[PDB]
Amino acid sequence: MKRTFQPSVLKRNRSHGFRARMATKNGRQVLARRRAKGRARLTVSK
Amino acid sequence: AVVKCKPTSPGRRHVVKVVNPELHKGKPFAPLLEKNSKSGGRNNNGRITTRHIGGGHKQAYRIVDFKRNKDGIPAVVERLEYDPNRSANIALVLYKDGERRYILAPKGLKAGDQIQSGVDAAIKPGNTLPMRNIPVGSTVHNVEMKPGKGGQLARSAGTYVQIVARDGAYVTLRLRSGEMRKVEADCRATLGEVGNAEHMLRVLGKAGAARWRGVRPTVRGTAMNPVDHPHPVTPWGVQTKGKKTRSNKRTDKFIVRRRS
RNA sequence: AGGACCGAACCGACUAAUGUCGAAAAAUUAGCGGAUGACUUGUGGCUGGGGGUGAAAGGCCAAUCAAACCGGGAGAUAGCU
RNA sequence: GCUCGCCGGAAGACCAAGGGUUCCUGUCCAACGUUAAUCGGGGCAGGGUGAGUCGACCCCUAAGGCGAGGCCGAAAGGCGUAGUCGAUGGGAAACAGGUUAAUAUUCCUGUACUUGGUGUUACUGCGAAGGGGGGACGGAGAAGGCUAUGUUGGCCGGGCGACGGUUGUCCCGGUUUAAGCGUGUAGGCUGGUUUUCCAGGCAAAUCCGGAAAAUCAAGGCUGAGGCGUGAUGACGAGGCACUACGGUGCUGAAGCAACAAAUGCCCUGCUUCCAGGAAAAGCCUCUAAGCAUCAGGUAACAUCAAAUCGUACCCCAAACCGACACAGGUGGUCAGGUAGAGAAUACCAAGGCGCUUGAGAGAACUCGGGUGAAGGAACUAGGCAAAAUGGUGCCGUAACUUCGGGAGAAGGCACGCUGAUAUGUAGGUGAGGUCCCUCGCGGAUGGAGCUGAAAUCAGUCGAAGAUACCAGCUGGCUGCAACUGUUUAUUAAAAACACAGCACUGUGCAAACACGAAAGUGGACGUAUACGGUGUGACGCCUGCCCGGUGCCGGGAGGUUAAU
RNA sequence: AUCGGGUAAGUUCCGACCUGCACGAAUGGCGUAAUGAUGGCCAGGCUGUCUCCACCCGAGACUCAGUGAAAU
RNA sequence: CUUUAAUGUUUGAUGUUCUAACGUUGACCCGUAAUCCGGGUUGCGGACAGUGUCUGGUGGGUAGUUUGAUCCGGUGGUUCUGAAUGGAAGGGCCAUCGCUCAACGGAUAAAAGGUACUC
Repeated sequence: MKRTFQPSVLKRNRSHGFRARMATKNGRQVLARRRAKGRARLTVSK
Repeated sequence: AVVKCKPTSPGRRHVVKVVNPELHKGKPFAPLLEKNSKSGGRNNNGRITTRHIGGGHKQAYRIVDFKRNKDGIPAVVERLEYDPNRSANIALVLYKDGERRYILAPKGLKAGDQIQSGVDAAIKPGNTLPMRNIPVGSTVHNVEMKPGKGGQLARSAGTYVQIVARDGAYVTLRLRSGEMRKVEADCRATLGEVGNAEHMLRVLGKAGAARWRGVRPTVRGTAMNPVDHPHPVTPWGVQTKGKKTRSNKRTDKFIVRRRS
């Protein structure tokens, strides 16, 4: 069978990238929470 | 013409085709074409507002002129073409000045026929004339409710309306639905009845015809679970099967008689 | 010409066997139905939770669905173990 | 190193996506490899990815996203115009050989090509977010020309050979050469030249479109392949001299003809079908504003530049997704020889592997198979599973039927090899010579040569000649459903769901209906032959009675009836 | 969804009647060619399904060497 | 004052007509290389439609639940008190009355079923 996760860099970036998140305020709030938690990997990117 | 296919197999046993030998067997007129992206029943919100719509073969929109603003310009019918968007065949019309357009083809129209729009037009089929000039008791198609609107009544194949009464600046039209409507005299209309009146004879044969014509399968209410469907009422709870949904109170002044 | 016929790739799993702390959190062998379409597939998007989609099984919604997951009310309440 | 076995429409070679150095060398077995390991996709060090011609990048755009003003909404925010993004598409260009342990269409050798800037020369009107053409398109199907490719023959170099014969009609290997350039053919499309005029192409126009005429009947566009140059160059079997014995250098003969032939090109071609089959940009052309002693454009020459990013490695797998070095899944391209209708099947070439535990013995029992005395379903919920037929050609094929089907019904006979018909037939292809030629890739005769079924007779060996793999069991009765098809991913594939048809009902178009606090959308750039809902489910007979209760429609006689 | 056929033997199946608990005419009734990985029955062949199992070929099972879990 | 009538007044229900509010998903022009939107002209309806508050009816479509006691008080008498003073309303004191609210120590004034999809 084919598992749920089929990697695709373009789709991953466009669905969870910084620009995609910040296009809306909710993603900006998520980024703010991530920064407050101090995660080194703020988002998914190369 | 109407033909019945031999029962060489199921799916052709009951097929009845409507063949029009004089239709153009070639590419359409590119300048008047326009792309028509299918919607699949979705709206701006992307949800299915109307069901049973989807799939189908790609079809390019034909820019069919209905207002017929070319007044006093005689034109010749070059040929007839099939319009997937309309149930009736279209006609290519070339004017004297050297401009081509698409018009609704009435029953008595063929290649090489002469047409003329505007108030100064004859009574031959295909001409456009206001109901004030048109004699009472005549058959017209592609009628307008407002001057310059373009035409909204009797646009399908073999569809026509009857001019019954002339009350001053208004005219009474009996429609194919048995409805009497009052329309302003300044509006435009086309004489004759739309062509390809044999549209009923087609039966589509099998599921695939409807599937690729742009209709998806319909699921009966009984087969649906109580959560999905109320099961006579509509899926949204409205009592169908003999309940009037006409609530306008704005155009009722133009309503003379309701269907019977 | 054929939602035609037999049958490869492809799609799915109708039967039997093995596999249930297995090679696999539904797998493998031979048979099996379609195989020019109402077929399938690569890519990119749209439809987001009392909602989406559904040729409609209460089916699917990231191995979880008669109401997903994540954080909060919340140390909800439990005459019960 | 030599044997034995497997894949070979792959278990081979390229890639796309996905990984991020796993790629090569040196060095070690601390931990990993389900055992050992000197080995490795393990540990440490070094090296490795060269682009105007590949792709990304960049111009345009579909689905779709954002969205200046604007509409709407308590706020957040939702819709959307102009615009901007968005390849899954359209746009300019390279081929052959050689080389490292790792790069090559990037490096070297040879021959080229494409886009712009600058300068010279000779001419000339240029000039757009604007107009016109093209770009620019569906399904199915047949033929012809070809080609990649393979077979044979001639030619070249070698061999005559350890178990009988093999200088002979014998055996082994090669017999390759691109892009570009010129000729432009098979084929396909279209009638051209000139003049005059027109409220059409949201202004104009020499451009398109339309209307008139005079003239010829040919011209114009597209177009695979082949032919010469590219190329007396590279490559090339084999031999020769040294080997850190892995390997390096020199040399180098022939490099042709016929046949067959593709899913690949002519072919976005041609013939038919209704389901009527993207858009924009580059590209050619016309002018508006503005300038026309300029600027700008055309044609030839010389020169400059074409930047930046990835270029290793795996890519049906040990490297990607499955927690694994996992019997699972993963898109495209090339894909040969014999038999075979076939990309099936049996064995092989090229190329790649023997799948990371084995050595003994051959107990019961388990897993997958082979055989079997006699019966042949007597075992079993149930012919579950097993067993059996299975192909080509010829004869023949019932009941019913919507006349198509049932049907490959059922049921009967020949299939091997050799000679003759025929020192290989029919058929296909087809040289040289001869004759014409509107003179070359032109047309007739001719059959050289090559390829080559099918059928009859006769003979012949075997128990069996569709001798292997591949390869329907058959008929009758009968309920269901018209049929094809889809469904509970991961126990239920069905009588269930769906379906073309049928009937009712609603909707007059700012239509009904649905998403929406509203805007605005789908319906529909459709409109009563149209769309939504309901019920049944082809076709024939049909669909009988009932309006009391609940809905729906219409009514207003008379009573009740809130806000006010 | 009682009588006869099929077997020597038939609560299944087929055909005939209706004593239709509780079929019935578009939540449709009656037949229907063809179709079905659809439910059931019968007949011809076939055979290890069985009378009744017997032997053989490969991997386990057993012994040795190296590594080396589990539920409880 | 009972009974009538021309005249000027408050006016409303209804009918015909008109445009100036209002709609125009009708047409033309501009912002604008613009199917959005706004503005200028005109035609079409027009005090209709539509919207805002209140209100009658329908409304498993949706949402929360179920499967003489009590509160309320009817009347009385009692100046006990009565929220600045004085009254009144509302409470308190004595009597009586309205429910087999009988599930009769009565949990709400107001509540029926299925789950084999279940937890």
